[PDB]
Parts: sequence; structure tokens; C-alpha cells
Amino acid sequence: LPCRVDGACDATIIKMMTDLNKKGIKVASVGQNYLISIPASALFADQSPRLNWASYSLLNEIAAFLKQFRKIAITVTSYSSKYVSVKRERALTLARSRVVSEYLWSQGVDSRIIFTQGLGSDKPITSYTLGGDRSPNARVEITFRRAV
Amino acid sequence: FKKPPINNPSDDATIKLAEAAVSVSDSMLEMAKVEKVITPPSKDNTLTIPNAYNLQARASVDWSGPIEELTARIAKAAHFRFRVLGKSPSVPVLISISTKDESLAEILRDIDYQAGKKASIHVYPNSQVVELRYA
Amino acid sequence: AAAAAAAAAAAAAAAAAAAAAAAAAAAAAAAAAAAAAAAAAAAAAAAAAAAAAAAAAAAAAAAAAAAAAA
Amino acid sequence: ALKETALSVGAQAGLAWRAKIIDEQLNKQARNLDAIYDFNSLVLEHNILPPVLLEGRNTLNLADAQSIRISDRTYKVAKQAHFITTPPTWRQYLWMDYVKPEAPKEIWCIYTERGWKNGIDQANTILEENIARIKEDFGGMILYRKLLAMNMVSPPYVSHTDLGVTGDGSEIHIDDRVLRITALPELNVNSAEWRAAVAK
Amino acid sequence: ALKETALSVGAQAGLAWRAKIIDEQLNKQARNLDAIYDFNSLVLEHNILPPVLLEGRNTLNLADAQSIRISDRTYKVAKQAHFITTPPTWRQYLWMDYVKPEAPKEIWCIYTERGWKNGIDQANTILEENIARIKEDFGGMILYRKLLAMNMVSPPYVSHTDLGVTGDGSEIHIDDRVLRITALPELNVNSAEWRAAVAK
Amino acid sequence: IPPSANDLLLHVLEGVPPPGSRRLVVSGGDARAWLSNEKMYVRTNLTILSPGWLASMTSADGTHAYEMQKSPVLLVSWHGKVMQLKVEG
Amino acid sequence: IPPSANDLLLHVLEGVPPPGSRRLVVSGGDARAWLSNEKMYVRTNLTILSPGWLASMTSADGTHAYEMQKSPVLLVSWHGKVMQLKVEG
Amino acid sequence: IPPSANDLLLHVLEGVPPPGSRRLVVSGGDARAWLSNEKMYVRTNLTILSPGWLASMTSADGTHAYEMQKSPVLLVSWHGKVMQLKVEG
Repeated sequence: LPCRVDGACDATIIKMMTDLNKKGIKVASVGQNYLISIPASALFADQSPRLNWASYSLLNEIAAFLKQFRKIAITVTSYSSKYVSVKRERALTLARSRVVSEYLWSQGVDSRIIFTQGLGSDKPITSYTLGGDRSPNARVEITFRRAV
Repeated sequence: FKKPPINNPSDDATIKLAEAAVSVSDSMLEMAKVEKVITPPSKDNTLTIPNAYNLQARASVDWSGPIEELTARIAKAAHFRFRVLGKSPSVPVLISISTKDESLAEILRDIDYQAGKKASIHVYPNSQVVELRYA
Repeated sequence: AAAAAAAAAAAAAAAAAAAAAAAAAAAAAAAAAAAAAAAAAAAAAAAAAAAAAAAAAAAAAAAAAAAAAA
Repeated sequence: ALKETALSVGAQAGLAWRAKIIDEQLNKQARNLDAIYDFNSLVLEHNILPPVLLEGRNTLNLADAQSIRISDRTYKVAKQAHFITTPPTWRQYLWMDYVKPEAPKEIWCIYTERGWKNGIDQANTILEENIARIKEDFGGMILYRKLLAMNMVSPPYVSHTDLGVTGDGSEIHIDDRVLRITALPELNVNSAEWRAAVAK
Repeated sequence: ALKETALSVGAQAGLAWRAKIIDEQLNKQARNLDAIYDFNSLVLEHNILPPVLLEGRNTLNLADAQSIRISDRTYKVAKQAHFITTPPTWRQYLWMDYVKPEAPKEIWCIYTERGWKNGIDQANTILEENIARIKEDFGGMILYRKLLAMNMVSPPYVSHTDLGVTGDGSEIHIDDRVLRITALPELNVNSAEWRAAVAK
Repeated sequence: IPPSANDLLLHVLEGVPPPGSRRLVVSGGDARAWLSNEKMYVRTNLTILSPGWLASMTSADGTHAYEMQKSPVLLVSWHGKVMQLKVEG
Repeated sequence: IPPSANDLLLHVLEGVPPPGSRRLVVSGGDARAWLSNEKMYVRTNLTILSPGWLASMTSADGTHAYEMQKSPVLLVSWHGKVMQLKVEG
Repeated sequence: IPPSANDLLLHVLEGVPPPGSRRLVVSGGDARAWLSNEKMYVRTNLTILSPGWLASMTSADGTHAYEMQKSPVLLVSWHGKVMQLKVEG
């Protein structure tokens, strides 16, 4: 027989979506464009392209949330606040996003492409520029479009 | 805590199958490297973008058929004169463009390209004329 | 089915079912993009079972003998 | 076997019920479908129904191992232009047929539900082909008006042989005009006078 | 005899179970097998499937008591080059067939286990020949690309007879290219223009 | 001289079946298939990959129409995903 | 003039059986044997010693393919060890 | 040379049926229909739209008379309203 559910349920989608918004990973849901926005405090160490060991659990319900949708291209892009220069900053955020997409295709996505890139605070979501990775500007964002 | 990958070759046969997959896919690649004929961009023979403001207007065409009629029409859509040099063969040079939104100098790029060597396009933008040359 | 978002509002053809919050994960029609990757048929991926035979073996329509189903 | 005839009871009842639901669902959108499938202002100058042209781009045929034929576009004249009196509506093409079937345990109930959805989606495939047929026929007439602009077809050439008062003394017809189609609309192969759809 | 039909019950169930296990064991390695058996980028310039060449080195035939023939290498063209539309996958060559058999004391139990391993290794020999057939066919195409480099075969010589607008007025095809293979890929015996695989 | 295509691919480039056909139900993908005379014809916009087709057309909107022999499974690409479609008949 | 070899030794130099064969199970060694028409064909990389073969080929990797009459035991050398292989059929 | 009309449309432009007919009852509109020989004839003053007629006349007062094939439903315009008429026979 053909399958009713594709290894996913809508109750589990909104259960992970409430749990990610309770742990502060903000899931925006516009049309079929999905955005999960992750502060860089909640994954890495400060001004580093290196994961903390506990933050792979945060990546676990990120990846188990990304199980649930039929998707074609995830793009993951990272940007933080200014530390030395924009050149050092863009090298940091490129390594940052490529490390988290290396873990995300180590884990389960059914995406066909993950595009991955980093920017040098070129798109900052607040004008308040407190510090390093504790800034809410300092974030990675994982955006995709849910196919059909 | 992190996990191993899900489809990971964590198995003594599947590592051998997947190292064979790595070796066959890159051996396909230096294959494709040695038989890939290219053209260098110094010597590509095709048209460029002739960057005139009438040729950067904003057009749309659905078509298959003979080439001199479209380039007559995109000359008088671009307010350009149309010259033909050469003689039209009994079989016509048959190209086809169906784009509903692209730039009309890049039509003339697509025209020259799908003509290939049966004909080619020249644009003189100071004289405001396109010209279609046969062989 | 479309559980706990709301009840299922519509059933969008060329798609999955449409819950009354968002698009569900339960397939509406037969012709949606359901991830079939394991078929279950005699002489699949050769041609189909040539149905006119009445013997021991099962012959495909590409004239192979389906020895895994005879 | 009783389970099989339970399914066969459920099938035609589901087909007729789905036929009913989409008939007044069609009739709810009746003026909208006259706007969509407006054949009335697609007819030609002498109330000639335009022919249905079919476009197939980018065509391959693998004839054998030795040879293929590709062609880039294919235009086919299907069901050629002809004198229509009153133009077609959508209701000849889309209306599914309503008869009310008056012909009537646990396995009966579950297979009459699976018969009921089998009748429902089989009526859906009948409706899908009905929409497909009207989209073929109407978009073929639209494809004419493209190629009549674009000079790939001829327009029909009518001939009106006017006749005066006509007949014997038991029967007269006063203004007796006989109208014929001489030249049918017809794709030209002399291809140098073609056009091309360049807009802005 | 009842022991024999116990073995025959166990055989087809073991075959179908082993067929199932290696079908999703194939599907677990689906992208890996598209990397291995990549026929798609082995096809020729006019989407021609390359032929399967067979190499046999160092060959003897004992014809009778009086005479042998040795040859050093033998190249055979098997299932000659031809116009393919879409290239072969591994799934026509490797996928074993899954049907679910719905047809059902102590001697029954021990011979249904020996029937079960007889069905298992007989499905293994079917899979072994399937891998053997794809290794024949794919490595024959690889052996072409060796000998096409190494000048022991001809490439296929296509001919594209271009035609313009084609047909009557009821049917036109606009750019009508007929593509044939005239010269098949074919081993040359005029052997002085051969090559030799010296590398560093 | 080969035949051009089949001209009935113009009909199955629209949704309409060929005259005198049998419907084939298609599971697991957006395609419609009919069987005219020991040949099936598939209206899809997916790309059929494995079993090979004899003729093809494509409309203005990227819908394709394929003439092929009767194979009970179709393999397509959807959006780079290898996908299976299953036909009964 | 003798025949060259059998050209079906090219097929059993690969693992593929000849068309229209019967499988023979081989015990006690890495070989595969098929019986086409009162002749068996053995794919091995061992060296058959006692019962004598009518034709032989060898691939690039030292796999050999032998045409021989049907004998129920094969004697090979494995690595200098005299070895026995047993075929049913 | 085509025929002119049918001259029996003069009779069904009046209310009188054709000789040797069968009456058809008409529901849902002011029309009368008779069936002479596998063709029905409709006296109306409505405008028949969908099923197409073969011949037509019109009297002095806008009454029309139509020759058409037997279709069990007639679609008319009444006063811009699309309307249905239903015939038994």
C-alpha cells in the first residue's frame, strides 16, 4: 500500500515547534518558508568556529525537526557581531555555517542541497550591539521551503 | 552528546562499497576532465552583450522558425536597422526561443548561439544596426 | 491524521491534506509525492508479468523468467 | 465474494453521489465557467467554430536502435474549423451524468466504505478527463488565434454566392445566400512569412 | 515425502524473505550504487549507449588430439552500441522480485529450516548473477572507452539529415532532424594504428 | 525514414486519454497513464529515468508526454530525488 | 582449421552464466559452474589439474574460465595444495 | 447545392405539429417540441444555446422554430438568464 504519513506527524511538528520556541530557538513559519533562528550563544563558544558538546542536543531536535518536512534546499547562513574585521568575521561565519551543515548532513535531512554561507553582520536584526556571541544579532539561521 | 551519521558506512562491507564509490566517482571526474572539450573565453566566437540602452529593454517571445524574421523583429523592437549579408539556403536556419521574460540583447545572444555556424549576428550600436551574416 | 493543529480543512489535490492551521503530513490523493522506494511486484524493473502463461515459471513481458517468483 | 459484491454495491453509489456533488458544485460556479470557457467570443467572422491546434514542443521518437527523430515543435490540426450555429458551452464538456441508483455485515460496511471512496475517486477521474477535454478544445482554439496572428495558419475563406428570389411558384425564398467554406484553416509550410511573438 | 514437501514449503518462503532483505539492503545503498554503476555519464555524444566489449586473455582451445589454437587476447563486441533515450540504472539489473507468498511436525521443522537456508542461498545465487550481469555490461562499456582511447574500435558515425518544415497542411514538424547511426563501433583489424597503455 | 513521433502524444500532452484506451492508476507521483495498444502513455512533469521511453513531447509549461512499453514501475526524478511510481495494468 | 575458443568463455569469464543453462553447485572451493549442453563451464581462480579441460580463458585479474566435459569432481591447486571440488549435476 | 431549410419549419413556426409525429413534453420553459423522424422541432421564443440546431426560422412576432437532433435537455437564454428545458422522448 502507499504510505499515509511520510515518517512524520503534524502533532510532532508542532510539539517540536513549541519546544524549540520554549528553549529560545525561534521558529518562524511564513507560507512554506520555514525559519529556525539559533543564537550563537546557544551553540558555539564565543568568536570561535567550534561547537560545544552539549549543543549537539540542540542540534538533535533541530535535525529531528528537519526530518519532518519534504524539502529541496536548506540554506544555513550565519552572522555575528564585529570582533576584529569583516574579513576575519566572514571567515568565522563561513566556517561556522559549514560546521553546522556538516553536522546536519551527518544527521538526517532529506534535503537535496544544503547551501551554507556566512556574512559579516551585513544583515543585523537589531541595532543594539552589546557584545560578541551574546548579542541577539549573533546567530545562525536555517531557512528552507517545505516542498508540497 | 552527538550521534554517528545515519547512512554511515559503519560496517565492514559497506565501507568497501563506499570507498569504491568514492574511487569510481572521482575516476569519472578525471575522465570528464580529460574528455571535456571546452572553449576558452578569449576564443568563444559568440556575441557579447552590446550594452546599448535600447538593447537592454525588457522583452518576451515564444517561437520556433526561421531566424531572419525574429531578428528583423527585434531590430524594429529595439529601434535598430536590420541588415542581412549572405544568401539564405533552401533549408532555413531554424532556431527557437520561448522565454516569457529575459533581456533582448540576450535574445541576440541566444540567436547567435542557436544559429551556431550556419549564420551569426553582429551588432553595431553606434550605427544602431544589427546584421545577420550567413556563410 | 491531521492531529492537534486543527482538524483537516480541505484535501488539496496535487498535494497532501490541508489542516486548518497548515499543510499536513498525511497524503491526500494517490498521486502525491509519497516516497516509494521499495516496490512489491513480480518482474518489477524488468517489464511486467506476461499474464497469458499457465505453466510453472513466471515469464516477464521482456521475456525474462522471474526465477525469484516462480 | 459477498465482500466483493459489497464493494460493487458501494462503487456505483459513491460514483453517483460524487457526480451529484460536483454537478451543483459546477452549477454554483456557472457564470464563472461561462467566463472561463467563453467559446462564444472565440468564433470567427462567419460564425465558424475555430479548429483545435495542438502544440507539442521538443519532441523525440526513438524509432529503433539505429535512428531517432527529433523535432522542435509540432502543430496538429485536430477537428478542423466548421460552421457552428450556436457556440459550445462548458456544459457539454463538463457535466457528469446523474442517475439516482435505486438498487441496493461488518465486512459489508468496511468494503462499502472502500467501494464508496473507489466510486468517489473514479468519478473524480471522469471529471479530470472532462476538464482535460475542455482544456484541449478551448486552448486549441486559443492556439489558433496565436497562429492566426502569427501567420502559421490560414484563416478560412468563405464564399457567399448570393441568389435572388428562388424557387417555383409553390415556394419562394427571397434573399437566398449560400455560404460555403472553400479554404479550410490550414498550417502553411512556406515558412518565410511567419511571425514571432516579441513583446515588451 | 511429507518431509520433502516440508522442504518445498520452506524453500520459496526463504527465497522471498532473502529477496526482501536484499531489496532494502540495496535501497540503503541507493546513491552509492548510482555512483558505482553510473551508466549516465558513460553514454556517447549522441546519447548512444556504448557496446559491451569482452576481454579474454591468454586463450587455449584443445580442438582435438592433433591440434590446439592459442590466442593471446580476444575482444568480443556483445550487444552492439545503440541509441538509448534514458540510460540504464542499476535497478533493472540488480532488483530481485518481491512477491509475498501467502501459501502455507519435528521433521517438518528441521526440513523447513533446511528449506529456509536453501531458499536463502538460492536467492544469493540469483543476486550473484545479477551483480555478475551488471559487472559484465558496465565493464564492457569501460572496456570500450579503453579501446576507443586505444584505437582498437571505431567510434559510431552518426548522420544528421536535417529537414526543414515537414508534412502536409494537417501536420507540421518544424525542425525535423533525422539522426541515424551509419557506422557501428567496430574493432579494427588493420592493427598498425593501435595504441598501448603506457603511463607513469 | 522513421516516423515523426506519435501524434497521439499531442493528446496525452493534454490531459485527455487516447481514443479506445484503458486507464492505469498511478501511485506515488503526479502522473497519469493510459494504455492504448500494448503501449502506455504518461502525462507527467516528472522525469522518467529507468525503463526507457519510445517517444516524448513537452508542452509550454514543462508537462511531458511519454510513449513507452508497459512496465509496472516507473522511476522518476522529482527534484533531484530518485522516486518510484507504480502502475496497475 | 580449428575453432578459436568458445566465445561463451567470455561470458563465463565474467560471472554471468551462459544463456539457457543449468546451475551446478560447487563445494569446497571458490568456483562457479554451469552446464550449457553436456559441457560444464567453470569460473574460478584456482588451477584445475586432473580431469582436463577443452578450452580456457583468463581475465585481467587472474580469473580463469574453463570449458570441460561434465566430471563430478574437480581437482585444483589452490596455493600448491592439491584440493578437491565437488559438483552436483 | 444545399437544401433551403426544411419547409416543415413553416408548420412548426405555427403551433401545428408535423404530420406523423410524436409529441414531446417540455418542462421548465415555454416551448413545444415534436419528433418527426429522429429529429425534434421546437417552437419557442427563447434562444436555444447549447446543443445546436440544424435549421431555424422565425415568425413575425419573434417566435422561432428549430430543427435539431434529439437531445433530452435544451439550454436556452430567457432574458439573459441561462435556463434549462427538459424533454421526454
